[PDB]
Amino acid sequence: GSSGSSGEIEICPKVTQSIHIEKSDTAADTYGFSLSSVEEDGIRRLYVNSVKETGLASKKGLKAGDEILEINNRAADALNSSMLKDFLSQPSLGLLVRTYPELEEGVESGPSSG
Repeated sequence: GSSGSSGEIEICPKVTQSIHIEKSDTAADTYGFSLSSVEEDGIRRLYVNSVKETGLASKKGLKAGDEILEINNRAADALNSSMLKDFLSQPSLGLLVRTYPELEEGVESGPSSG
């Protein structure tokens, strides 16, 4: 980034992934993952606290201890408890977490098969 360390200097750096969650009904079927805020050096970041097993977040690709970079094209730091709640009260949510590459590419999970 800037005014700091240049993350990991490698020919193959980390990779981001867009995980969008969609529910059938918000009246009953409500997410089961909580979002925590961690302030460090003035930089406020978001991190998953818990994730419901029999839910969407989990099956999707979320786990207790993730790193939230952006939410629906919004800066976590910019979003506060108030906003966060609003986002959690929606049928569809779009989170942006980071991950590391690995020689596990081949077949994707889902209906699209054949």
